[PDB]
Amino acid sequence: SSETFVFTKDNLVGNTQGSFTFGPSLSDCPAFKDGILKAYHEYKITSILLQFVSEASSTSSGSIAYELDPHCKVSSLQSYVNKFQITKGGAKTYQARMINGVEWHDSSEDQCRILWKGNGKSSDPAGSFRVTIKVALQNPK
Repeated sequence: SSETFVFTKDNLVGNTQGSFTFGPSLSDCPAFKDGILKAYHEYKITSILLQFVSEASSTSSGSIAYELDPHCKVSSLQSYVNKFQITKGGAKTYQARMINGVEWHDSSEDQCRILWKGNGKSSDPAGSFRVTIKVALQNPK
């Protein structure tokens, strides 16, 4: 079995900070965590598309850093290596080898985590995330 889920994180402002934990902890996608994940013994998220959609002013400033934590060992963003400029938005596709998506996981266990942290102004709308996950599932429950 193979399935795609799209979910959003909306109303980000310039200093927004947060995380997505992919697996049973993926609160932002209840259809995955409460539905599909309860029907199978094993899953693996084989790819993740992280899109930042800007709503920012042409004169806005700052960036939203994002960090892929493949083993769920990072609690809040520490690496500013990768970032989306708030005025431009951006997109990043993650392959299985980079997101712990090669091995099958028990449906009670989380696979990986994306963290973000903006350095823009809290008063200014930045935009939203649109996240697409591709999930393989097997061994029905």
